[PDB]
Amino acid sequence: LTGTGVLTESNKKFLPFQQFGRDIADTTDAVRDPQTLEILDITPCSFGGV
Amino acid sequence: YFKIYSKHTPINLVRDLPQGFSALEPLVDLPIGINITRFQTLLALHRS
Ligand SMILES: *[C@@H]1O[C@H](CO)[C@@H](O)[C@H](O)[C@H]1NC(C)=O
Repeated sequence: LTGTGVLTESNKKFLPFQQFGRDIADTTDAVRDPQTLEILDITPCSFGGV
Repeated sequence: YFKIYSKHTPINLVRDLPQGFSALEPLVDLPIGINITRFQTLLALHRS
């Protein structure tokens, strides 16, 4: 799974089966990292109009 | 892929199914790759 974003701590109580999370666009918004099983929230990097 | 979803619920109804809502969590995702068309459940006898 490829993508760009800022990985931050999260307070979303994922259930054991649950691995990732999806937004309306179906792009991944949270993910469970292998090896350490922690849940990292994925927030798209800041952008806007110059 | 043979998916087993399971849920355990504490109930107190005597005869029929209880009326309510309980979502079944996925338990086992099993990589078998075989054809399944017929099943049979297993019971346990009591001997005295
Ligand atoms: C699976 O088994 C059924 C009944 O034996 C048969 O009709 C069907 O063609 C089989 N499918 C495959 C992919 O073997």
